[PDB]
Amino acid sequence: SALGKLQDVVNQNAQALNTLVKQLSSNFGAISSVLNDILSRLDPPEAEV
Amino acid sequence: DSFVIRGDEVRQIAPGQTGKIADYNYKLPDDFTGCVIAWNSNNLDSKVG
Repeated sequence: SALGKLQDVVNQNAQALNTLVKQLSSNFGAISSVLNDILSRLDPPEAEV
Repeated sequence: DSFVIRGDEVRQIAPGQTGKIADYNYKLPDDFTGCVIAWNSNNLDSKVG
């Protein structure tokens, strides 16, 4: 643990990236987090929204 | 653009619609800009036979 500082930095960055990646699983209010399902399921006028 | 359809198919005259008329007879673009006007013509287009 002596080099904690350096390790800490790494950890922080990793967390950011991890968080970023997990944000791909969020619908953000849409009907599905999967783009292809939205494209295939709804009509273009509402799939666009 | 003038034509005649049946009432149930009036819904199909709109951007991003599917069905008989939209697929095979008259298709509007998804980004259509303009107006659609429809009125009953039973007295004019119907015949006893």
